[PDB]
Amino acid sequence: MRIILLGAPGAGKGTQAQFIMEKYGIPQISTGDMLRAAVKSGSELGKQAKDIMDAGKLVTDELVIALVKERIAQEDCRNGFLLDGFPRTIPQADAMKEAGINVDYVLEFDVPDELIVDRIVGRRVHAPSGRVYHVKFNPPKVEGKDDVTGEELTTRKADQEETVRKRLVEYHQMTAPLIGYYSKEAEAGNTKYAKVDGTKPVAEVRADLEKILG
Amino acid sequence: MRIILLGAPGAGKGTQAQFIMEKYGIPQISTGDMLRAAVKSGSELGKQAKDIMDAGKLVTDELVIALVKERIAQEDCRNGFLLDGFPRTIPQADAMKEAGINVDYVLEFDVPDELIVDRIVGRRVHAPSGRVYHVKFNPPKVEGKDDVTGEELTTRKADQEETVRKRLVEYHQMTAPLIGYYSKEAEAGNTKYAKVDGTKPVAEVRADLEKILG
Ligand SMILES: Nc1ncnc2c1ncn2[C@@H]1O[C@H](COP(=O)(O)OP(=O)(O)OP(=O)(O)OP(=O)(O)OP(=O)(O)OC[C@H]2O[C@@H](n3cnc4c(N)ncnc43)[C@H](O)[C@@H]2O)[C@@H](O)[C@H]1O
Ligand SMILES: Nc1ncnc2c1ncn2[C@@H]1O[C@H](COP(=O)(O)OP(=O)(O)OP(=O)(O)OP(=O)(O)OP(=O)(O)OC[C@H]2O[C@@H](n3cnc4c(N)ncnc43)[C@H](O)[C@@H]2O)[C@@H](O)[C@H]1O
Repeated sequence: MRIILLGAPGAGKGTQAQFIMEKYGIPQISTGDMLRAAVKSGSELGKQAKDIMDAGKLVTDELVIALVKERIAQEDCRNGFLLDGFPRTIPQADAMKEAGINVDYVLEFDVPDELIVDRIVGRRVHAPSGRVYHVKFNPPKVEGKDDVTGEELTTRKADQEETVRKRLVEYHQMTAPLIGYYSKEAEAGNTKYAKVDGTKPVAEVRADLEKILG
Repeated sequence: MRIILLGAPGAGKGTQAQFIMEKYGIPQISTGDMLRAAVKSGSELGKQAKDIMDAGKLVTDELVIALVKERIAQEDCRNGFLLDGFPRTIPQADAMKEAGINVDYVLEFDVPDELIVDRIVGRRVHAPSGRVYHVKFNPPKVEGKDDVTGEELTTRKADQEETVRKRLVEYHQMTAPLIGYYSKEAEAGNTKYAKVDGTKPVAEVRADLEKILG
């Protein structure tokens, strides 16, 4: 099973990735988690990407395409994978298509910009694992603490409203066109395409996704 | 309590780290000590680090970050730790930030560049214990002998006028920028920052630090 999750930065796609990963027994390929992992490790890519990410701008297509192509070629992706935050540009999508990679499902999460800005104020993360919570819509079982390690949660410096708005500008200009890209691919018989209302509660979005994927 | 010690080569951070460990009950995390321990074991890391350290050069960010991650995951760091010689580059500091590793205090040891070659050239060590002396400024009770074991003191290969001068240059370009980095973090309320006069006698510097740490 191969799946692409499409949606605005902050729409909640990553929260639903765990449910999908367990359903098909497939790994999550999140370019955001992978770039943040490079920064935490002190890799050369981490050194190159940090300033770009802090500016709320997209990392160069060539760097991300090479990172994803290497990740997909690994053993744990041979029986399927979930792309979460990739592709984010028409060149990233064309790179995968030209390489001969088709997916089974493209799932779009629709959430308006102002709801995202309001929502990200409450985003709290376990930086080491990438586990994400929301103080109100998806709270940790213990306030301020990770459910698995019990370690203090953090607020990403990149979640300042100004940087949230810069990411949403990049999204509408460079990423929103992938809705038409994959709707066309679905009409060509190269994938299935479905859209969910990401404004609903986490449990309701999960059930909608369960009905689409059966 | 979590503390970072910043300072020019030979400023006396390691000397003061021992008193902060004994007094506040938190472990000293010395990247230099951990690398030298790899050399003493004959590990692959020790094999790759020995000549870099002996030339007075910095070991790769990725390697030191991994060493620190493994050490601070141990249970003896639950209630705090002292980072002595880490971070030493902006990528190491950004790695800590991305991983949500907050600190309570950043202490900068201020010593003029003119005093560095003399501070390092006179350094003598008792490797098995970590005891450090200076032939003139902090001498052993018996010339050339460890005060507790009577074992001969040794001189690190990097503690020579040639290397030390090359260290102060790499220091200006790669490590000195952490002063502004943590001064900016402290101005944002993320840590307390304090400058120490490192030219004062060992006992006076120790007093200045006890006043800051409480
Ligand atoms: N392909 C690429 N090409 C180039 N550069 C790239 C790239 N990929 C990454 N980059 C670079 O990396 C940077 C960072 O990447 P970035 O775009 O920030 O990636 P990310 O942080 O992994 O993804 P999102 O922020 O979109 O997360 P999400 O909203 O899908 O899910 P979340 O669980 O957080 O959910 C959000 C919040 O909402 C909450 N929530 C979730 N579901 C619901 C719900 N149903 N109702 C209410 N709240 C909900 C959550 O708890 C949470 O608090 C980019 O800016 C760029 O520089
Ligand atoms: N994060 C990292 N990233 C990459 N590579 C890394 C790394 N961490 C380590 N490495 C690698 O490992 C190597 C070894 O690192 P490390 O073991 O820390 O050695 P170093 O860098 O040469 O030592 P410092 O410059 O930190 O000296 P200090 O400030 O601790 O002074 P000291 O207390 O000794 O005192 C100096 C002398 O002055 C004397 N003295 C001390 N205080 C006083 C005082 N107040 N008055 C007079 N004399 C004093 C002492 O007795 C002594 O003789 C590095 O060079 C690098 O290759």
